[PDB]
Amino acid sequence: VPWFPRTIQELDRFANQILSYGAELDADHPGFKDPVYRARRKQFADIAYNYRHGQPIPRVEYMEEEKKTWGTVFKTLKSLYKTHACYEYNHIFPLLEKYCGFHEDNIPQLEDVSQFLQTCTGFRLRPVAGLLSSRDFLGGLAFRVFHCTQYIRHGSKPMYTPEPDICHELLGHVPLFSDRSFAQFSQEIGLASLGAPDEYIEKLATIYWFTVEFGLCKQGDSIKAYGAGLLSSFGELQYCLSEKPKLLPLELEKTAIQNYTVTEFQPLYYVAESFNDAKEKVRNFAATIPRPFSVRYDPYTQRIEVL
Ligand SMILES: C[C@H](O)[C@H](O)C1=Nc2c(nc(N)[nH]c2=O)NC1
Ligand SMILES: [Fe+3]
Repeated sequence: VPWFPRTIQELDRFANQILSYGAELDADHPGFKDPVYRARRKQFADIAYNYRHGQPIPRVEYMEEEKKTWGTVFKTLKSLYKTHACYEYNHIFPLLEKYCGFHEDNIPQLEDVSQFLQTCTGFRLRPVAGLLSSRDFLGGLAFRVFHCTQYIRHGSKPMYTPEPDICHELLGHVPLFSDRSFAQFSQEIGLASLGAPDEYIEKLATIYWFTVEFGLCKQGDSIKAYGAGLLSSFGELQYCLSEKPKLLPLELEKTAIQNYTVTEFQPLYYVAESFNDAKEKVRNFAATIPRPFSVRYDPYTQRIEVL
């Protein structure tokens, strides 16, 4: 059985296991030829590297150029939310603007966003350097911990990022983690991953892809976006609710093995009935994963109980 954290503090073992040679080092990355950007990214990476569970997340003074990039992303995406985003998203967005500084001229600090999430559903953020393995990333969800990037995409291409960046974390993920039902759903994915065989970790990562990242959900007689990948992509958010893509009901035995690529708009999306239902489906799917035990998270002591 693969090792897995049993206490929320044990998530600290993660920072010592990310891909050390990240996307920003690639020749085609938007900021590759910019040495200031490179040092700026290493600076955020260092903050994540020295972070330890329990500490407040360091505040960072963003530069005028970074604030501009965020402003561009914020304003163009905001125009789509009232009509394309699920109810849960629009319900919390005003509070985020009011209490977390979500505005075109201000990049929210992760500590404030984390405290806000903790008050809503007990979810918290932890700054992360680069890409964690799926096992470690999903594992954190079992503790209602979301590993979040703090850096921003290069200013030369505000509408493009080959990786998650702070605009994607805050405008895409954070609002759904504010909802109790979604929080419980995400956590169920994380619980399923604890000690699971690598082959199932990949199946759960695919389920995660088709829900948390690119999920569509029923809302009364309508359909809305809730996946963070869609909610932070201006082009795909509009495309996903048009007649072009194919839509199928969320069905984990099929979803878990569906192939996808991360470079074009998704040709197929899965539609959840609701977060409680997706949660139930994950729970059932998790029972099929060969694990010599069951797991339960105890929020009172922040430890995972193994049986
Ligand atoms: C999205 C994919 O299916 C999978 O769950 C992962 N997501 C992420 C990851 N690592 C980071 N840093 N951020 C993510 O959003 N590793 C694996
Ligand atoms: Fe994401």
